[PDB]
Amino acid sequence: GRIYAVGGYDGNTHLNSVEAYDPETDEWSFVAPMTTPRSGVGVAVLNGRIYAVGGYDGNTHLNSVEAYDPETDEWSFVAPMTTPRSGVGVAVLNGRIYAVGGYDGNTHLNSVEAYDPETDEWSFVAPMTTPRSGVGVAVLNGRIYAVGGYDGNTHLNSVEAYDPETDEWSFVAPMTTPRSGVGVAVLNGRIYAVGGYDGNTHLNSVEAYDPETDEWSFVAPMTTPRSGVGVAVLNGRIYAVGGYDGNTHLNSVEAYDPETDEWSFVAPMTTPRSGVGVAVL
Repeated sequence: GRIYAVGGYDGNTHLNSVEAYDPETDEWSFVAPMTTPRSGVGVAVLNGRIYAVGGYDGNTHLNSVEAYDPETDEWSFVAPMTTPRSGVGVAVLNGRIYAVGGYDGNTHLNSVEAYDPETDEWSFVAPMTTPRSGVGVAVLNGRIYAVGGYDGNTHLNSVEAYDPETDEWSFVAPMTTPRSGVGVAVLNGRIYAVGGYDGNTHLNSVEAYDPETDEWSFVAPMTTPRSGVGVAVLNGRIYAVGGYDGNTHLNSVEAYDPETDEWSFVAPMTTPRSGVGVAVL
């Protein structure tokens, strides 16, 4: 019932600090920091633990992975991925964590690795067609969606969906606007693509995907443009956390109500964070 903002970049330093948001009180507080600073980190929740996957520590693109236990307020390393990835998208489906795309320091990646917490092992699955760093990933009705990103040459509006029964990626309908550094969340049967960068502009626009019609539509924009934004869903609202508006790394946080189609500000974090990972536990 809390939102965790993990790592990121405050405009001067890559962060290992972590803050947690309580909606009952509308306040952020620090929890235990990670061992390794990570911006462009992917964050997933599985079986009562938060996983911080990859990222960039200011000198190295990371293949290491840390797990947070809220009962002990402790981070521990688990098995590393084979390939280092910053700007990686992370999703959980059927008891596995998927690390999707990213950048390894030399190459934008279309490879995908899956983590089994019981064996503490990563293994490769089918790669996507298009390489994507700064990709947003979400899970809806048994599929993983890889949304937008940057392939090394172009900012992408294409979207691919992964079916674990067939181990295959397939394109679905593209967004209207290309977005890298996009935040993606699932709420009430729709995927929301929040913010990002289209190659010329940092975005405050938001598009919603309905898988029944295979169509994207614009919804209300946020007040502040945000690329490198973290997005999470809690108690029926979507939270857009931090990011970069084109001039400033942000500690502000906006919440979206789909019934009113409105964004409103909530309490800001203490530390500005772009390239931040966000998850709900």
